[PDB]
Amino acid sequence: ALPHDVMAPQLAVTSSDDVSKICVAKDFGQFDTSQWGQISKAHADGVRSMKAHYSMGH
Amino acid sequence: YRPRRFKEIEHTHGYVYRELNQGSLLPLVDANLKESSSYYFKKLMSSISNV
Repeated sequence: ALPHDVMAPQLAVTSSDDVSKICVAKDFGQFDTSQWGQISKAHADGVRSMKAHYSMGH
Repeated sequence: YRPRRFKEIEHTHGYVYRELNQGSLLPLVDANLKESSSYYFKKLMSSISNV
């Protein structure tokens, strides 16, 4: 894509007299182990929640 | 619907245990109108969309 447009809010914040605005960047690594277990079941339940709108089912 | 045929013994000497009172659903519906309507409309809509 276009780097300037996608990063435009950060580009504007990093060059500004206003100091209240802050940029926070997070990179998550090795979260597959965290993906194992509870939150996988949470995703499954979130998907299952839509079955109440469709009649026929087993 | 096709009528059921009962054995002659059941007609002469048959008894059934049944509670014939009808309980009104008004206390649930009147107090909770939005919740009751949303539950029944969604289930009814679910069946009709599958026609």
